[PDB]
Amino acid sequence: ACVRSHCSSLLPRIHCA
Amino acid sequence: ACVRSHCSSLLPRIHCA
Amino acid sequence: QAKTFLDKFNHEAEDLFYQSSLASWNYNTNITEENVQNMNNAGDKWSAFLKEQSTLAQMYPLQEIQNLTVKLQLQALQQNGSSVLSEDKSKRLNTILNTMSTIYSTGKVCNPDNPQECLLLEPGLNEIMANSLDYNERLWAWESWRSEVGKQLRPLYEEYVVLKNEMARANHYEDYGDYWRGDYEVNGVDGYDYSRGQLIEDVEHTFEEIKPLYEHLHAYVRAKLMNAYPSYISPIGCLPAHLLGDMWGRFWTNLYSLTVPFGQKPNIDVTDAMVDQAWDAQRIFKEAEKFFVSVGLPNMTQGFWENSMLTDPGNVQKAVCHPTAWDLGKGDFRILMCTKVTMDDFLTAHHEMGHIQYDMAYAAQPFLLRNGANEGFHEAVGEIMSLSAATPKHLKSIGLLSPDFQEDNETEINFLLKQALTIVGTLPFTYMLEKWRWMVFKGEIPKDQWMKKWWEMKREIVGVVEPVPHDETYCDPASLFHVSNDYSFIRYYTRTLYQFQFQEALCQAAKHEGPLHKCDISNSTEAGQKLFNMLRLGKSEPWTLALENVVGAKNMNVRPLLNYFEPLFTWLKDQNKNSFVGWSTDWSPYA
Amino acid sequence: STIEEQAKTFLDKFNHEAEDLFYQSSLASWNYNTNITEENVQNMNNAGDKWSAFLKEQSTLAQMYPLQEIQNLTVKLQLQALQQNGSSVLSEDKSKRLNTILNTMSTIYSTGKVCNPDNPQECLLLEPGLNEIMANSLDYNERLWAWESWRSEVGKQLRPLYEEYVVLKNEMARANHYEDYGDYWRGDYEVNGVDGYDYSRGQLIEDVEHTFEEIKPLYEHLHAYVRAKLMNAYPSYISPIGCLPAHLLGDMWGRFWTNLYSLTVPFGQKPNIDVTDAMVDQAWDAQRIFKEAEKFFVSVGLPNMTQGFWENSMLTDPGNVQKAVCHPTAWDLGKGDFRILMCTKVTMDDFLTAHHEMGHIQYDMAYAAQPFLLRNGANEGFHEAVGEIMSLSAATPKHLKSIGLLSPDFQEDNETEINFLLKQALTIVGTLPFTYMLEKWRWMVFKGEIPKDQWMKKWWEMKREIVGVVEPVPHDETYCDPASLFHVSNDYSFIRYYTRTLYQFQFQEALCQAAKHEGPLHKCDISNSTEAGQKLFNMLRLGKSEPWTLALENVVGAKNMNVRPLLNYFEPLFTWLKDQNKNSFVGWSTDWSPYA
Ligand SMILES: *CCC(=O)N1CN(C(=O)CC*)CN(C(=O)CC*)C1
Ligand SMILES: *CCC(=O)N1CN(C(=O)CC*)CN(C(=O)CC*)C1
Repeated sequence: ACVRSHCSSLLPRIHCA
Repeated sequence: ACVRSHCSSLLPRIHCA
Repeated sequence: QAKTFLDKFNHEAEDLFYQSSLASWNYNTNITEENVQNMNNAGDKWSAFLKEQSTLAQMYPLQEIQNLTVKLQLQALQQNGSSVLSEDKSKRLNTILNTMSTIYSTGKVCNPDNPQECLLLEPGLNEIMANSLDYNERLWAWESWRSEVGKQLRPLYEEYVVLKNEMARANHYEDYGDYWRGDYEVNGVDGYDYSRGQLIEDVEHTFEEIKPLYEHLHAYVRAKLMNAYPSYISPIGCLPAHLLGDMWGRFWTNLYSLTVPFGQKPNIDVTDAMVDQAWDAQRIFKEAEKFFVSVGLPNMTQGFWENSMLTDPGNVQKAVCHPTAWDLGKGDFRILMCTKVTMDDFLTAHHEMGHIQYDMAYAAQPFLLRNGANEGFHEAVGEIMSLSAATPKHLKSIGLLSPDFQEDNETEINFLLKQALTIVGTLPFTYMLEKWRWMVFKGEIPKDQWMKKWWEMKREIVGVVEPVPHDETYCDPASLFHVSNDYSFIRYYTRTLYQFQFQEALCQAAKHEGPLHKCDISNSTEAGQKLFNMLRLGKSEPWTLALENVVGAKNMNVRPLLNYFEPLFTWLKDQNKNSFVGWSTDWSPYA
Repeated sequence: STIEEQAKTFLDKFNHEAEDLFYQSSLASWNYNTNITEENVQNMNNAGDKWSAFLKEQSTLAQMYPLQEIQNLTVKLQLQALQQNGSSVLSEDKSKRLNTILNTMSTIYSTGKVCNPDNPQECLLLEPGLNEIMANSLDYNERLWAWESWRSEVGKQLRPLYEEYVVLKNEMARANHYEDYGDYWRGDYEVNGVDGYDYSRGQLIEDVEHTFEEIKPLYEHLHAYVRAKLMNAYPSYISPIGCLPAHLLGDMWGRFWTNLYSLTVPFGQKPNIDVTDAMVDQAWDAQRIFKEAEKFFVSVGLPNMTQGFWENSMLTDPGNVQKAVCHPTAWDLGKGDFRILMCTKVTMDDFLTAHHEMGHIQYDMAYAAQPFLLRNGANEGFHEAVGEIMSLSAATPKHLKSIGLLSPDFQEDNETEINFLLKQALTIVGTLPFTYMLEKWRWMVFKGEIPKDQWMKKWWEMKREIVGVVEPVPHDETYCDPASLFHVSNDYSFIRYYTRTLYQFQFQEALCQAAKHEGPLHKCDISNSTEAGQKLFNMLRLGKSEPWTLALENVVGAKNMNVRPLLNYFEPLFTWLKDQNKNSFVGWSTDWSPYA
């Protein structure tokens, strides 16, 4: 559900996007 | 492979329908 | 919103679908290049209307669709019509497809003993592989068929796999095998769902239970074939593949003469009676229709008796002589069967008439939902009928059998042993083939060992040993029609196990008492309404719910089949008590 | 008009507003991650929402154009991305549930606190409280308290949610005609319809496994030694023939044995190779370390960083005023905008991190040459492997000596060499069997091989059999030991770490062969090698435009992941370890436990 990654980390799903 | 069958057999693929 | 959309489709599809069905029937009844012209002309029309509708439905989201039956409808159209393949590749496949079908139909082998005299599978080669009792005669036929037609298909098959997979994977399916298995998949019905993996399990688990039963029939048949082919058969080794009463050992039915338990006992031959009462096709089909009416089922429509072809129409018009029930629509239904006065055709007629009954029952269902719950349901619905009619009781109730006979048991072993040579024998064959194809699709088998593996699996699962070493130049798998015509084959495993499950249920509803192998549902409103209940559904509900509606079970089961053959089992076991059972995979006739 | 053209008209209209929104979202996201404010969150959300919407409407509109009617290879790929990555496969309500499940499952891993029994009011969180003990503590009981407190006070709040998650995830994957969510995930490694470079989702499982069977010898012999030493730290707790208790491994999960070096160092007598002292004595700083990284990359022919990079990046903790998220993160904001977030510190470990983070920025810039949609890595394991190949060379004695952090009269002895390799393995060879088993479990769970009545039982059967790591206390189905990791609780794949590892050693094996390296690969510095920089740059620019199998062949001369490189890297360790354990027991009882 995401084509381009807006950075190289795997952020907490909570509060992000 | 195809919605509805018009018959109950499996006929050779050459001269099929 | 999409509802109305369906209405439009349904209304137009009918008129369009009918023309296509009629064109195919007409061509099958009368092989005229013009019939093909209209057939192909119409064929192209439906292929368009459908593809046209596909995108139109794809223009709707099933997610938003809260109504269920409509979603199931919509599912089909969108899950079809897409080319999902390079126009260059699409053509490459349709070609390979049609090429392999032709090579199978046109394939011809020439006896190096009469380099003039050449025979096609139908009926020259098949006649030798159904009736001959010479090793050398039977061998040349089996080998030449594969040493010529198969080796030629090999590289067509290789590319078949490649293009077939690419299309499957382009649809998110692991491979072509996983796509075919999707026939059985269910999602969205709590407590009725099923996985494309469950099948590969449910089929291997159940087969474990059949291995024993089979082991002895194989041991008994071998026991017997030894008398016929002493210098060519070992008591401990597999069965040479060319001596099994087919081109492929799909069935051993044509070995009953050499494997009859009690010889001088009353050979069931109601065919002679039928002659000695000057029977005809009208009698065979009419007799059946009464049985269906006897269980509470509708009478054949008039169009059936006036539009059906139940006899070969002479040299004045050629036809595709393959028993086949047709669902054309607008209420039109027909049976093409070059009928003859034989018990076989007698029973086949009921089988085909059952398909008609199923078609007529689900006819009320929405056009899209007018199909068997799964690929094996229809085949089973016909088999159960030929099963009830084969009962000594019905033969008397029909009076092709004189009420002088003693049901006896030597007779029940004679009746079961034959029923097995056609029902159980096919399962070690059905299973190992659909496996070997499934593996090749998943890609678990390298090209370099496609045949070595094929025969390792035959030798291991079916106790059958190719009588001549076969290099990787051959494509023996494709020497069988279904393989080389791109048709799934686990229908002939699911139906064989579904059939017994339905009968047992129907017989209990018919309050039948005693062995199931003697159950004739003839005259049973309850055992008919229950079956109808299932047929009427078509594919409106998951095959799981339907099977339960009938047999109270949500998944396939072998118990019913094992019960039907249990009496034979015991007899077999006893009969093989001195005999060694199983087979040494590392023996072959070239040893 | 032609479809292939109507498509162009659409993509061209799409890529125009895409570049604009992606930035607007990637920017507000940065503003938050650096200055956590209610407005920065609202702005972050309002943005990510507008984008997620645009992508959805564009994903739908995209399907209108079929691919078989497009010959142009490039607009095809682009379209496939928008069409294939078109979510909303699940019902509005089901979708709304899985989202709430994911949000709650993440809220509780981050908000999770274990209360020290000593203080029913005082309680510790994973960061910083619990991770500190599980990284430094040497008290079996104190390490076990936290280990259990984590799975028995939070893991149990997840078990129920993870079960519902596995259901909705499988519904969505199967709706896309996928076998399961695990197969959908292997989806990333799939290449369909490119004669010569094709990859099935099942080949990944066959490849993760066959490669692992070749790792067995090494990890077995590492395991042996680590168990032998841990004995001397816990002689009342450790079977000479058993698994390692899952609390005594220098991690909360035992993912890396990096913190067990203090007890595993082969020769503690030999001098340390850490140069944080030099960095301090030379008054280094964030700016200095990052500038030193740019030099390595320029040493190989890569571009210097942008002006906005040294102007908009945050390489130092903002302080008390601005509250920030200190996680080494490399951003691409779109429109030639690239920044790095790192609360850097003057340490050899934070210096090497920068080289890895900077390799990401090089990649992000390398494929700006590709259209927005192909502006991604070949696979989820490629971006990581890149950043790691740098730190692999940046932490070599050759490189340090020539940066002036190691005395130019330093001595590279067998003894110092082994201290290095060993510490490398604890972080590399160790996380491998841990990563393989974790995904292998999730796949089996999503496939359906593991019933909920034996989820935890299988988790520990596998941990024992594969990982030679036993649990200290027995656990029923009330626990969710796996879900006790951010990745699993936050819905993230994990094999990326198995794959990236195998690729990086293959990359170095080649980039070194390019720099005409002489001897053992572990002492290889690609610095000052344009040839190697070019070969890597060739692949770096491709991005998500070609089969990852091709990207690999372009830099390796071969099309599939391969372990033989990794084995050559640690070969000196392997050989010494075999000798070490000549008088120790190798392998393990699956059955033995602490509670036997
Ligand atoms: C397109 C989505 C994306 O870039 N990622 C998802 N994600 C989230 O945290 C979404 C809530 C993890 N990612 C990142 O950490 C990027 C900085 C990747
Ligand atoms: C819609 C296709 C269909 O009815 N069947 C599959 N099939 C073919 O595709 C024939 C070319 C075999 N079937 C028939 O021959 C019709 C009885 C069934």
